[PDB]
Amino acid sequence: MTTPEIVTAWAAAWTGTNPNALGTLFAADGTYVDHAIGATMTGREQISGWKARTDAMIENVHVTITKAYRAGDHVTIEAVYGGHIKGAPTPFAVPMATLLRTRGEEITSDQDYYSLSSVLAQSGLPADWTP
Amino acid sequence: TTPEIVTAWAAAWTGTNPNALGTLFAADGTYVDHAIGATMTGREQISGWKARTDAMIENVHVTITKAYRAGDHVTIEAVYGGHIKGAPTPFAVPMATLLRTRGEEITSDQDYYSLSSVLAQSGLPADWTP
Ligand SMILES: [Cl-]
Ligand SMILES: [Cl-]
Ligand SMILES: [Cl-]
Ligand SMILES: [Cl-]
Ligand SMILES: [Cl-]
Ligand SMILES: [Cl-]
Ligand SMILES: [Cl-]
Repeated sequence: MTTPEIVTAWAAAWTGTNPNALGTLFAADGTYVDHAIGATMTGREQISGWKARTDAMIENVHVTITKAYRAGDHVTIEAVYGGHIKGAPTPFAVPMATLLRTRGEEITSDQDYYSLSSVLAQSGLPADWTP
Repeated sequence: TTPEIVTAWAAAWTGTNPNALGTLFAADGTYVDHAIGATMTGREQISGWKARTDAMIENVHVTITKAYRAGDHVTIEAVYGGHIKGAPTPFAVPMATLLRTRGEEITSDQDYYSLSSVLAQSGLPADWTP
């Protein structure tokens, strides 16, 4: 029912145009893993850099919260991730599952899962497409 | 502490009995595999998804890394492994499974994992389909 503020902040950081708004949420040794793409970042500079890299490749990145729920230091997010890969025929929107581990307000771990096949198919890109 | 429903779900996926998976679900329960894009509703179809998976993949096994419950919601961090029949090599990948429960029954299961990692580990092309 009630969405944790950290979830709202995470979505706003991904939907905005400010890489540091994402990185600042993370611990100094915090990790970020995108399992769909297979990218791994550690620390705020690299994590803010992942928002920057994503924006460089994808226009109009936006993340909306479907629902979220906390169990102790763990937060689960069901979201929709959308955008338009620059140069691709069409945009995409897919469900995503994000698992956070937190310490107070700080994020120590973020894992993102979503269907890369669905992203590419919606986008009109080949199934084996790479940037 | 891992919920018993999580242990049961892993044992169903790791075993050789399709009905052990389906019996865990409500009559109108849903199962979505986002990596492959498959949707099933009801125990017969859900059991059938275990059968279909086993027909395509040898030694399917699911191990629990950690799991947690928030109300009627359970999150599972697991490792999903097996060997796609005919592929050069086996695979093992992390998976995130989101359950919605009612008592012991599962009303919704969503599975997420990297299909690109599955295929790459397996020695299959990136645009490989059955
Ligand atoms: Cl909730
Ligand atoms: Cl909810
Ligand atoms: Cl994924
Ligand atoms: Cl834990
Ligand atoms: Cl826990
Ligand atoms: Cl997925
Ligand atoms: Cl995927």
